[PDB]
Amino acid sequence: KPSTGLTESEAKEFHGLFMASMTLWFGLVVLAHILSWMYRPWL
Amino acid sequence: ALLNFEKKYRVRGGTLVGGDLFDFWVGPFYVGFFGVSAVFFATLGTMLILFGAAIGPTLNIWQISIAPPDLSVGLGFAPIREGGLWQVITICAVGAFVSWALRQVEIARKLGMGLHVPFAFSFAILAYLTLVFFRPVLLGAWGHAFPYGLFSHLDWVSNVGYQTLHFHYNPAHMLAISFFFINTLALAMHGSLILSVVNPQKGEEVKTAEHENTVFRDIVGYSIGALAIHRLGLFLAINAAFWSAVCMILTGPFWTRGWPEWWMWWPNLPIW
Amino acid sequence: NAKSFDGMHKLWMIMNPVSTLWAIFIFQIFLGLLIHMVVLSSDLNWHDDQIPVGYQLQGETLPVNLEMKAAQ
Amino acid sequence: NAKSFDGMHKLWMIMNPVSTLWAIFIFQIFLGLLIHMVVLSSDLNWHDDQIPVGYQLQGETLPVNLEMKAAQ
Amino acid sequence: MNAKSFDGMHKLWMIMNPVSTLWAIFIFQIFLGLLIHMVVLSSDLNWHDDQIPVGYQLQGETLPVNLEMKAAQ
Amino acid sequence: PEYQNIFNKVQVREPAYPGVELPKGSLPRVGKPIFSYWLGKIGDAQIGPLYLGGWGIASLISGFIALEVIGLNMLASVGWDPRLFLKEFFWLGLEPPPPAYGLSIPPLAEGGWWLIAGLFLTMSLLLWWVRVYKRAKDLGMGTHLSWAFAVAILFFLTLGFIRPVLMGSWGEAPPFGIFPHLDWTAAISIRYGNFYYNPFHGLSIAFMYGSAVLFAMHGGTILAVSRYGGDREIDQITDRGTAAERAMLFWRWCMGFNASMESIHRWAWWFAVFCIINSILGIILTGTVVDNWYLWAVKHGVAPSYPSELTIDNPYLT
Amino acid sequence: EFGYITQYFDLAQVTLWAFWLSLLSVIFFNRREDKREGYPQEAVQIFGKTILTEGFPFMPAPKTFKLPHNGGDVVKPGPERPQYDFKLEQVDRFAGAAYRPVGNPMLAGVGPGAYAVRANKPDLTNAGDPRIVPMRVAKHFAVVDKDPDPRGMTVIGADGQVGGKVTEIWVDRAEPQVRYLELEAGNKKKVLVPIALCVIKGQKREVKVRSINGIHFNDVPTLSNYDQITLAEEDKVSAYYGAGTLYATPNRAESVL
Amino acid sequence: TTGLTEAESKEFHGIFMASMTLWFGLVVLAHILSWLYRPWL
Amino acid sequence: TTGLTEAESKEFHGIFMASMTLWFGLVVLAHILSWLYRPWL
Amino acid sequence: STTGLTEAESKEFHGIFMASMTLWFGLVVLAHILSWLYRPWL
Amino acid sequence: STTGLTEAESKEFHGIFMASMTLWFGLVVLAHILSWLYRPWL
Amino acid sequence: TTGLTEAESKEFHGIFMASMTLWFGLVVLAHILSWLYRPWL
Ligand code: BCL
Ligand code: BCL
Ligand code: BCL
Ligand code: BCL
Ligand code: BCL
Ligand code: BCL
Ligand SMILES: CC(C)=CCC/C(C)=C\CC/C(C)=C/CC/C(C)=C\CC/C(C)=C/CC/C(C)=C/CC/C(C)=C/CC/C(C)=C/CC1=C(C)C(=O)c2ccccc2C1=O
Ligand SMILES: COC(C)(C)CCC/C(C)=C/C=C/C(C)=C/C=C/C(C)=C/C=C/C=C(C)/C=C/C=C(C)/C=C/C=C(\C)CCCC(C)(C)OC
Ligand SMILES: COC(C)(C)CCC/C(C)=C/C=C/C(C)=C/C=C/C(C)=C/C=C\C=C(C)\C=C\C=C(C)\C=C\C=C(/C)CCCC(C)(C)OC
Ligand SMILES: [Ca+2]
Repeated sequence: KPSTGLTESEAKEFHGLFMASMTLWFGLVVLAHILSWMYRPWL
Repeated sequence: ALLNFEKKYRVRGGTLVGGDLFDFWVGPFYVGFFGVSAVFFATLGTMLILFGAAIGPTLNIWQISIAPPDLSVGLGFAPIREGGLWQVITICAVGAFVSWALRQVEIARKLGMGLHVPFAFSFAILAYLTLVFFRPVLLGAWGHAFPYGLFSHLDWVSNVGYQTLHFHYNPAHMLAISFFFINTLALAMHGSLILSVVNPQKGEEVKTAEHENTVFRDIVGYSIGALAIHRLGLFLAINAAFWSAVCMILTGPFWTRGWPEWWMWWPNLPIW
Repeated sequence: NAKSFDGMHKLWMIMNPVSTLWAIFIFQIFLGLLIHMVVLSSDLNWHDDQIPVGYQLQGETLPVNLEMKAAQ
Repeated sequence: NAKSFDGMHKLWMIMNPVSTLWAIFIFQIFLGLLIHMVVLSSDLNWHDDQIPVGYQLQGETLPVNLEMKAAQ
Repeated sequence: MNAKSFDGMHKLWMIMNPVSTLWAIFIFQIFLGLLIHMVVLSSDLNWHDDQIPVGYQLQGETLPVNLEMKAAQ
Repeated sequence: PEYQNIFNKVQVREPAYPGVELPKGSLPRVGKPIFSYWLGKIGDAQIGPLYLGGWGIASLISGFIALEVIGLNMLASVGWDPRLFLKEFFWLGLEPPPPAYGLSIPPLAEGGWWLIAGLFLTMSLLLWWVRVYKRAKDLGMGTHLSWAFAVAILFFLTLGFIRPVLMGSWGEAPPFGIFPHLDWTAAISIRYGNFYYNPFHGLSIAFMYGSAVLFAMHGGTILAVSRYGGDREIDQITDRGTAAERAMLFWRWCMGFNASMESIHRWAWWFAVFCIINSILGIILTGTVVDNWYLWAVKHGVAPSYPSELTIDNPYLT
Repeated sequence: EFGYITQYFDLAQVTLWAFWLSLLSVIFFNRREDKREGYPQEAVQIFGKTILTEGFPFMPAPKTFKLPHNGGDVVKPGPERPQYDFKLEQVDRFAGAAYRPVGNPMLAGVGPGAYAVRANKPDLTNAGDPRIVPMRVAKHFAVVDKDPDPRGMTVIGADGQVGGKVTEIWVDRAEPQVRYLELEAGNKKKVLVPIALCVIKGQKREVKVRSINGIHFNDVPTLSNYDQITLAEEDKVSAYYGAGTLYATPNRAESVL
Repeated sequence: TTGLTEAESKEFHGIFMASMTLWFGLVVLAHILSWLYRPWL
Repeated sequence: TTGLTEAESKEFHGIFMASMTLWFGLVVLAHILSWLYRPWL
Repeated sequence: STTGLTEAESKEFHGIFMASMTLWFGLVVLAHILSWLYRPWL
Repeated sequence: STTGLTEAESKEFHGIFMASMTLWFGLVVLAHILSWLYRPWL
Repeated sequence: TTGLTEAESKEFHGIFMASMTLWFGLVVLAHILSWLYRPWL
């Protein structure tokens, strides 16, 4: 059976920070697209 | 991931440039100085091919084309949109190919073996350099080399061939084709023989070296041997590459008529 | 027809979950790229259709560019 | 006979279940791609038929694009 | 005899492997299915391009909206 | 430098080896084995003995009848002069029937000798097939060499018998010469619009290039670990030593994946056979299904489109 | 009309698809045959734990080789014999770092000096006799004149020093050819050297062995019985000579430029 | 030769014949529909 | 031959048949929609 | 078991797998409704 | 005994082989009668 | 393992963030100059 050696506490910690980082990245993406739509609308 | 037996062979040393700074693995790959170089140049070349497709008329995979300069540029430097992009990419390509060969040399030194594979790769590299460097220099212009595009380098091959009316009668071309054909035949026979000896008729034991010799002596009357067929293989492939390079360095620089007219030296010998 | 899919979870006793996850993710990305490229190569293409306006043509007819092309 | 197929469940005592499952899934995906490509190459094609409207043609005849192309 | 002559037929599976035979039959049937469909599609009996019950590309070329756009050009 | 293992520096002789014992009921082997010093510099020095049974004699009668016919017609084409034969040898040939004769049997000096030579060469190759099969099977080995040989025979019969019959003319087949068969190659490309736009031709070229690549790679790798006993592949397969381990680490580190000492031979087998399979598929469709490969490639979105700048007037339209 | 089109779908198209699918499927089967040696592989995890992984596609089901002369069955993929006892220190603290040998590098069995653990039986001929044997046990062999007989020559060792003298030739009866040279070393032991690591000069009457140094010929592994060699011993001997390509001189593992 | 006894062979044969009959029935039905839609002879 | 007992085979068969029936149901539904939109015969 | 998972672990994995797949398909449906509103293709 | 079959086993096999071949040839004849009725070729 | 303890990681992180911030500052300055010289949007 495949395991990673992380306990459940370590996995919870990693998950917290992973989700925060992904949310911040997607926020920046949305902002870039709002600027691009204001400048050069494509649809 | 490592194989069952891999860990005891992953030691340090054996390098050419760099030293202990680039001596690591990333996954299964070994990196080194030349690994960094190769990936750098491959990435840059690929991205420039893609950009040259972006400024063209289509992004269809079959119809992309980046062309060399005109013949009036000579051996100079062409504008970016009319040939200079081709020159930058053809510098990246050389960098990547040579890096590949030297990385191979580092790996073989670490594992304790001979340098036969990078040496055989050198002849492919030599054929490429003949087509992009040596022949253009002898004829006096970069615009004698081929464009980068599937389907578009084939138009080059076709028209260059018909610049001599019938390119089949080129002598070094005949010799190279002979080697190519014989190489495919030999590879089929070698593959078949080893498979046949370790996968015998149902309910039999694995056969031996005596069986390998006997079968070909029965069919044909001569058997070359288990170590000499590997030699014969290296030989046929290298010779194919070599005579291709010769046949292209002959066409244009040393012969400008039709290729059938060269052969005329034979029936004009004063001995029949 | 209410109890016929009961033991379905025992799928994971013969298929490795991690391998399956990786396979699914890779297949989905490949299919995403493929369908986008198939639709971009048809009449439904949305980057080159010049809607809501053509931008290269818009740049060719700016008054400054027109006046510079005139004096030539 | 209606009761001809009673031992049928014993099929999985001679045929491997996991390999068969994988084979079925892969074959179905390959067949899906193939039939979609065969129908797209015929008169029944639904991406390029310009129904319910042609969009490239629609973009070429917008009044703004027409007025810009006239100024040239 | 003409009715009792196929009695020992079930012993066929004592000399032919059943699993190999099943797989061979299935694979052959799939190959033949693909082949016959392709052979019939390449004849006058073709049913995808016969434009029955209607031609759809031709139907798209003569829609009033497409015709009115092509007239303005 | 270090010894490269390309030539044998020291040679040794023992009495000749007659061969593994055959099943009872077999014919003896013919010939007394001789040794070649020059062949021994690069490989095995023994020549012979040879096995001639029922199928390998019928073959060799067929083949030599065919060769006599081909040679004599080439010689009649210069007026029986052997001096001219040697002088113009690469330009001579035996030519197929004129295409207007269709599939009938033409008179002997207008294509019938071509037909005779083709029939006898065919029979020769099928008898040789049976010989190769039986020779490998009587020693108890797998018959993998017969499968590849069958593929090659099929390509010889496709261009030559099957395609000419499907077209309706024997005059669509190659002649027996050197420059004549090169001319046939060029002409069939010119007539059916550019073989570079035939996709099966592109795929077989992919696999011919790949055969050369793969066999350079394999020949190199086994000569490079022959210091650890790597040239003895059967033992490295049934008891993996350090030669196989180093051989597979080299490729794993270099390009990220590897084969084993037995699997690389399956890659070889397939790369040599797909070349010819695509050869058959590309020739069998030319003329019978597709009439212009360039127009086909244009219809399916494959050919590039150079800029024009000019207008040329087709004088048949004027 | 030069490029008129009648119908888009044709046979060449379908056949090309069929080929794309027939390739793409021999790749599958060959890649599965590739994994009968060395698998399952060992993946190192985030904090050092190692698991066995198997790749894509998965490993095949085991097949059996039946060896001749009651040489046993070999199942593949199957079990493995245990590694011996190599000692190694990692150089940098990450899974992809390299390793250094701990003791004397020549006598450590790591790096180019590693070897495999094979059977302790000799390789056999088709008749049941041992395959690699000295030329006094095989009484029918002879060196072809026209070729330098190496018996008697000296074994200069890559730094100019003398290693010993050649006293025997070891031949291969299944395919007649030379495989090993036997020599008496400086401390009067009998050691072997593979013929593919020897440059033989007939006129100088020397054998140059570029791999190891002259004093290094005293520590080459020895054989049990000198009338035959086993698979294990072949591996040990060859590996010792291969360790010298990187460990003989302290400057050999040290970046040319 | 296959390791099956005579009882196992009888069992396999029963189910094999039933399955083949059902398959051929479906084939006949497909052809009747095709003849009704697009007769070819 | 496959290591499955008769109970395990019965279990697998149950779920296999259920899944295949559901899949064919979805196929039929797709074809009814396609016939309503673009009839091909 | 040939995956090493017990029956409890399999039940757990199955629960979360089905939830995730349902959410993914929901997002796909939403994307297609938007595309139909913008550029209908049938 | 070259094939390992005794004489009884050979008799059995021969019985069923001949029956099967006869049935096959019967079906062939029937197919040709139908074809002659539909599209005579001589 | 990467072998770094928590103190070494803290140290590395400090210097890494400082360096990245300085680099991005220089990038912003280059773009302001380029916009002043040759505006592209
Ligand atoms: C007409 C279209 C617009 C345009 C529309 C968009 C849209 C829409 C987007 C971008 C996005 C990007 N564009 Mg832009 N863009 C245009 C022209 C440019 C030009 C140019 C030479 O013309 C350049 C060089 C760029 C460059 C970029 C990148 C900064 C960014 C993608 C980075 C990435 O792939 O992260 C991959 C890297 C990671 C995931 C790394 C993870 C964390 C690492 C360590 C830090 C990375 C720093 C990151 C690059 C910048 C984040 C902001 C920082 C606070 C400074 N654009 C034109 C004008 N561009 C994307 C974006 O904004 O990202 C938010 C995006 O969605
Ligand atoms: C009308 C045209 C003429 C014709 C005109 C030409 C012309 C013109 C040429 C040939 C050349 C060749 N022709 Mg010709 N040829 C014709 C008919 C034939 C026929 C035939 C059956 O009719 C055959 C069998 C051949 C066979 C051949 C070979 C002898 C030779 C090509 C091999 C080669 O160049 O290797 C050499 C190998 C290379 C150049 C490869 C370079 C490899 C590089 C270093 C590595 C690249 C790696 C890559 C970027 C990495 C991708 C990585 C991904 C991760 C996978 N020709 C017709 C008559 N022919 C070519 C030649 O001889 O050039 C030297 C050549 O230029
Ligand atoms: C005319 C047609 C429309 C169009 C019609 C559609 C339709 C229809 C669909 C998409 C879908 C997608 N489109 Mg779109 N799309 C258009 C133009 C674009 C353009 C562009 C440059 O023009 C881009 C870059 C995209 C990109 C995308 C991706 C976000 C998405 C495919 C995801 C994927 O492959 O997951 C594959 C990878 C995995 C499954 C791995 C696992 C994913 C993990 C769990 C997380 C990834 C999150 C993912 C990126 C979604 C983010 C959602 C969050 C809630 C923010 N489209 C035009 C305008 N597009 C698909 C979609 O929306 O999926 C929901 C979809 O069905
Ligand atoms: C003018 C020509 C007609 C046409 C005339 C015929 C005729 C006549 C026949 C078919 C048959 C088939 N046709 Mg049709 N067919 C047409 C157009 C199509 C189109 C299309 C894209 O246009 C498709 C996708 C199909 C597809 C099919 C397959 C369902 C079937 C081939 C089965 C097979 O190969 O099994 C081979 C594989 C095996 C035997 C492996 C084991 C199969 C197992 C038992 C399960 C498979 C499921 C099975 C295919 C269907 C059962 C579904 C029911 C719910 C039981 N046809 C046109 C309209 N078609 C054949 C058929 O129906 O068989 C009964 C058949 O006789
Ligand atoms: C005129 C032609 C019609 C059309 C006529 C048909 C017909 C008829 C059929 C399809 C079917 C399919 N079509 Mg459609 N289809 C059209 C245009 C499209 C377009 C597009 C870009 O235009 C796409 C992307 C699709 C995509 C699809 C797939 C969803 C599906 C084939 C699935 C498969 O290969 O399973 C093979 C893979 C497996 C078996 C692996 C296991 C699958 C597991 C269980 C999960 C997968 C989810 C499954 C694909 C969808 C069901 C999920 C539901 C939301 C509950 N169609 C046009 C409009 N299409 C087939 C279908 O609906 O299947 C039921 C089908 O019979
Ligand atoms: C004008 C010409 C006629 C025509 C004239 C003939 C004539 C004459 C004959 C055939 C025969 C056959 N024809 Mg017809 N046939 C025509 C058009 C077709 C078309 C089509 C797409 O147009 C197809 C698909 C077929 C297909 C067939 C096969 C069923 C059969 C070949 C069997 C075989 O190859 O044995 C190869 C395999 C074996 C021998 C294996 C041995 C038997 C094994 C155990 C199982 C086989 C089952 C068998 C195929 C089916 C019979 C079962 C019955 C339902 C009882 N014909 C046209 C209309 N055809 C032959 C035949 O019917 O045989 C009796 C035959 O003599
Ligand atoms: C590009 C990119 C985005 C990079 C990001 C990734 C980063 C950051 C770094 C990664 C690190 C590095 C340095 C990676 C470099 C690698 C990269 C990226 C690309 C290279 C991959 C590459 C060139 C692959 C080409 C593979 C192909 C097409 C091979 C052709 C030949 C072929 C089909 C061979 C199959 C048969 C095989 C496996 C032969 C090998 C083989 C042979 C020949 C034997 O003789 C032998 C004898 C005994 C035992 C084993 C063997 C054996 O395995
Ligand atoms: C022991 O306990 C355990 C652990 C085993 C318990 C486990 C049980 C579990 C979890 C079981 C789960 C089982 C599952 C999920 C089963 C799913 C089964 C399915 C979905 C089966 C589907 C079968 C579908 C088939 C076989 C369709 C075949 C179609 C064919 C052969 C059609 C071919 C069409 C052709 C040839 C024509 C081509 C048309 C054209 C025009 C392209 O031709 C050229
Ligand atoms: C002077 O010389 C003497 C007489 C002393 C002998 C010396 C022999 C010499 C020097 C020979 C030189 C030979 C050379 C150079 C030969 C060159 C050969 C080449 C390169 C040939 C290349 C291609 C030819 C091919 C592919 C031919 C294919 C033909 C086929 C497949 C024929 C099929 C015909 C059949 C199966 C027959 C059907 C007939 C029938 C009766 C059924 O029709 C109804
Ligand atoms: Ca539409």
